[PDB]
Amino acid sequence: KTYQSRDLVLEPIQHPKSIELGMPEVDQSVLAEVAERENVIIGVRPVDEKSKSLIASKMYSSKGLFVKAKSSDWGPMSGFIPVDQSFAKASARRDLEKFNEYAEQSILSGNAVSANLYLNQVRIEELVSKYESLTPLELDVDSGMYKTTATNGDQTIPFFLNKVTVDDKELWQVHYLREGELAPFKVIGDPVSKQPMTADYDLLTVMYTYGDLGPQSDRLKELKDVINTSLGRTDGLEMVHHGADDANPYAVMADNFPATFFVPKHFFDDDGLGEGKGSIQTYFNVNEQGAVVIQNPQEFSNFQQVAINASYRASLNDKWNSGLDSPLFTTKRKLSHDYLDARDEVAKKLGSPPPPPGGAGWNAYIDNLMADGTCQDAAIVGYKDSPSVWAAVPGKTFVNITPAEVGVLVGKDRSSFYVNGLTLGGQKCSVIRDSLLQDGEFSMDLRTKSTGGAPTFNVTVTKTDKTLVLLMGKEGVHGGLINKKCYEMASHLRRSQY
Amino acid sequence: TTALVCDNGSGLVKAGFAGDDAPRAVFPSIVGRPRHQGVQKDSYVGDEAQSKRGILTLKYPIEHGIITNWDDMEKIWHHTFYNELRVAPEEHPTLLTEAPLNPKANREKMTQIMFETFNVPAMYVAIQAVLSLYASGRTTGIVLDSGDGVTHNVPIYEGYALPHAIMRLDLAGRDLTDYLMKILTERGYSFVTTAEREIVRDIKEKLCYVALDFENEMATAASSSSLEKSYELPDGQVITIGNERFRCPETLFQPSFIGMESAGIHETTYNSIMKCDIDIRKDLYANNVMSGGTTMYPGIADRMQKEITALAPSTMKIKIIAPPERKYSVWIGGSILASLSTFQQMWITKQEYDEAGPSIVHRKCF
Ligand SMILES: Nc1ncnc2c1ncn2[C@@H]1O[C@H](COP(=O)(O)OP(=O)(O)O)[C@@H](O)[C@H]1O
Ligand SMILES: [Mg+2]
Repeated sequence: KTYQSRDLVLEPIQHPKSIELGMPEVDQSVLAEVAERENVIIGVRPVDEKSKSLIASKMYSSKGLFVKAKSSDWGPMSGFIPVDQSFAKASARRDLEKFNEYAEQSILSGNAVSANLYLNQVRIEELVSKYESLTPLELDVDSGMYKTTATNGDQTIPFFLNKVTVDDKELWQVHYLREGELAPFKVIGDPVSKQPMTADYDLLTVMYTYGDLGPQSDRLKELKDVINTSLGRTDGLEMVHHGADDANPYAVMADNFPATFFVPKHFFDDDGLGEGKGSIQTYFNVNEQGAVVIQNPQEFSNFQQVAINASYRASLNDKWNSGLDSPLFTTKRKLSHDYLDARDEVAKKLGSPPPPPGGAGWNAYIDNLMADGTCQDAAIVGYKDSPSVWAAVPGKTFVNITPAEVGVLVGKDRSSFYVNGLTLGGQKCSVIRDSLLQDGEFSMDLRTKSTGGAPTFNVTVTKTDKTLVLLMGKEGVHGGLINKKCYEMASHLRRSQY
Repeated sequence: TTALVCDNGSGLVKAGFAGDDAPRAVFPSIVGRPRHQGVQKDSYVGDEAQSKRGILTLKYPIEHGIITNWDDMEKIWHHTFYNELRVAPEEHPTLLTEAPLNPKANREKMTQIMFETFNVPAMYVAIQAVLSLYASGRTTGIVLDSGDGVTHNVPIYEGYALPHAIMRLDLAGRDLTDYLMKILTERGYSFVTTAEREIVRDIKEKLCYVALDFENEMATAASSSSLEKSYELPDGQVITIGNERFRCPETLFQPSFIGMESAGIHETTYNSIMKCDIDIRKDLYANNVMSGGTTMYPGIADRMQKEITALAPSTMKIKIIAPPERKYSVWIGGSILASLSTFQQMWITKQEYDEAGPSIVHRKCF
């Protein structure tokens, strides 16, 4: 079954394919459980596929704030941020002075340390055999280390790896030729744990239920602590960091997609997207671990609309760079469907007599009231002595008003008409406001009562010294407009002693 | 041009732009002025006033839904326009909300301030409950609006509140927070200060719920720990919240919990329906809409369904609607109304105000 809500159409995924993600699957399951326990939607930016084993080792720290030095995508330092930025990706290598200064200033400001780089056996096997990023290790008998070169970046630079034991673990320390001499290779490390920084779990967005939106970022700080607590890494080796760096003037699909979203479990139920609307995994690619994989801006827009429709929203107190491109990303484009549908329903649901002054002709007064096209009926009724209709619109309701009906409108009792209304020309009406005894108003506002879906209309009655001025709006005409018109006519009549 | 929508809440101001599905600004309806009148800023609004409470005398100019101090209210509106929304009021038609049964002198003063102080090109005053009904996609029904300082039952016929049938209950969220502080203090803890009131408000909003059968739930709480929840206080200590989870919102149904001799929200709902025409009562019973922050408790719609069913004729079709966004439905309903083409006909223009004066609000807004 196809999903449809207003202009949102989601076709069912026929034969879903597995999507490679950089975040270890063990951590995807942790985040899926956090989204359920905390009743929130969490989105995490892609983690580079090649950094998976570094994160899975749980040996390293992760990229904190105020680190503008670039990571490397080659050699034994792949996945790490080298202190010497000539070892970083191509963009840093062509801007050495700028990036070397960022690396040194991160250390000088206490936001990083210069750390040694140790790799585990899994990593040496990945770089040599899985990715073929390094040439096979060759023992250099004079140093006791293994020489290798990169198969990308600068292929003329030899690297030297040494078998070392660091806290009962058999690791490989990376060395290089610094000014022609063997030296330990340095990477940017966390200032508290002193461990090298890998990529972190950078939050793309967090969407909360209403019972978490408002004045009382504290909530996001609390959620980040729950995430790090559930990830269970050693203190100092956190994958999620408090705060966030600038939005940056950059783009590239690999930076924001494929994003991993984690949602409360009710989304996976057969009534996940509504009542008989289907499960979220029918329309979005969800893996075995509960990760909802968002691969492009159109899918991100569709997922965000589904979340907003389910009453999960990004907080006002939080700052996000949620967008990248623009397939309907503005506030007007992402309005909740409950808001738009209610607006549509409300718009639909809302729709012998004495001689008059200036000569003669009470019909002219009715013509005046009827001129602007807002009213369907109008009347001037004498209420003193024997009540009678002085003038009214022919073939409508007010023309048939009786003395008994006038008696109810002007009567001493101001509460019996609240039992079940009153009538005007036989038409049943409910009393909305009784200001008949309020100085400067002397009016009553009513609304007709009808059956099934037949339209109902607002009515105002204003009392002068000798008359009642009555007006009935057309369908959709607001009671305030009719009351104002009736008041103005009554004021004119009062000025002429009527 | 975009219309502005300002919901003048007894506890919180919710403000923003018509056409948006959420307010941009939510802040306390508080004004602080220096305690010493002798020699940075002559006044503070919202969170800033609360933080400088040691320096200022704090006033709540809309404490029970009705504005009582116009000088403080003008500071709140000035703060809303210039500091929160960052707009020039003279460029925007402005929809203001008002409490049910707002006195005539008050809505005239609100109209005079918008036109003479802020120079808005147009304005309208709508009853808060009516806007919540519109946010639920309805024009007829009965709204139970429970906010910070006041609760009302407001029956509405085709967009028009019926004032003869409105019921007011002088208890809402503020009273529930104070009651929770009192019953936790009864256990030997101490929750009395402003900072402690914020802890207890957080406990209330996170852990409280409405029991389906209060006496049965009390018996369950005294026989087992199944309903207990643990809460970590700012100092690191842990407090167990047990029967207080449901005794706190029980006050809405039993106001005698706080020494009030008023009927409960289910009884005032019935009373309000019965004050309306016989012909509308079935429509009100089938359209009970809950709104306001104090209707957020889990279990409240099921409890209202049970209570109203026990009161009404057994054949009566009863329905309770409690939207997920009910904490902001008054604002949302205002955004809906002010974004419709029909609203251009409803607003009071500066030309109409110059002709008729403040009493134009009686004629145009109801
Ligand atoms: N999740 C919740 N559970 C219980 N009470 C809540 C919840 N969220 C907000 N409240 C309470 O609702 C009140 C604010 O509601 P609101 O409708 O904005 O009031 P007002 O319009 O009178 O300013 C406060 O007392 C607040 O503690
Ligand atoms: Mg309110």
